Amino acid sequence: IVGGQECKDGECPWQALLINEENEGFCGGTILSEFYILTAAHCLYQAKRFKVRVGDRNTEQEEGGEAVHEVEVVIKHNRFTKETYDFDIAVLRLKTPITFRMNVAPACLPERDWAESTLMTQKTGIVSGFGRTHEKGRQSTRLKMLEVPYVDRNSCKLSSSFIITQNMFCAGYDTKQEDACQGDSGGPHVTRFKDTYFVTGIVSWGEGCARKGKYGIYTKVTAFLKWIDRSMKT
Amino acid sequence: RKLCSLDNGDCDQFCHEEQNSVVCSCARGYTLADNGKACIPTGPYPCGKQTL
Ligand SMILES: N=C(N)c1cccc(CN2CCN(S(=O)(=O)c3cc4ccc(Cl)cc4s3)CC2=O)c1
Ligand SMILES: [Ca+2]
Repeated sequence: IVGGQECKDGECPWQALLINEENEGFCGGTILSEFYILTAAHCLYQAKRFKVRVGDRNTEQEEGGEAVHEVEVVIKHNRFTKETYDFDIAVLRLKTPITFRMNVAPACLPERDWAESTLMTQKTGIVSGFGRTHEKGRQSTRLKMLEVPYVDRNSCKLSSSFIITQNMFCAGYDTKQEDACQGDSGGPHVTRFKDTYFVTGIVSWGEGCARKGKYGIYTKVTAFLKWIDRSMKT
Repeated sequence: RKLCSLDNGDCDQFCHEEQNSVVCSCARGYTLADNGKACIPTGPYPCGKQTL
């Protein structure tokens, strides 16, 4: 996360962190329930074998709320394309259930119609992760969150040097130095409605990070709600 | 500014318009209150809530 603030105690409880064989975080995820994690399908390519860590806010200490979970099933979208990052969604079923506590709680899955018309028409959403703090910078040892405004579909299509499919949407700033970045991918993009947070996106990609004239591109979760559902029942 | 467009229809979460009317609903882990608008957590750590 470039810019933004630190997630304070109990502020980003749905944040999950995919860790590799060397226990280094390489992608993010969103807790959907005790057994399911939502992440990006392109992340399943960044590591040979991985696990999911929850309740972490500082990868430099052992706060005591952290818990590592093994993945029992990886459910990636059958139509994901590495070439365009289209259909960049994956659901992970954990071997053992996540026990909710402080800093470990699920984000709500909204209903499509209500979400697209009431949630995504809101001014901003929140993106979070342990990803890079710069384009060349190192990753964050601290979990960060960033309030990113929703960006007009047309404006974003114009801004991008790459196709923005129907399964993506954009958020971020035009010139301001604030945006998700590498390592945040797969992470949550949530929208608050009356003190309750709903998952609205999956950190997907962007051209660089916080680059002027470029926005962060997220998987349009509202377009995969029926898919997530049959996935969380298999 | 009608139904779900006028303040989410007074619903806590999901708002739907059925037969020219507002019908509220909630995410899994919440139950619609008796007023048919508010959403009450069914247990500890309901989705979408920052932990305290
Ligand atoms: N070949 C393509 N289709 C392509 C299209 C756009 C960008 C890139 C290369 N690329 C891929 C991803 N990284 S990153 O890991 O640093 C990310 C930056 C960023 C910024 C915002 C959001 Cl929402 C998500 C991400 S991932 C940035 C970057 O420049 C490749
Ligand atoms: Ca820690």
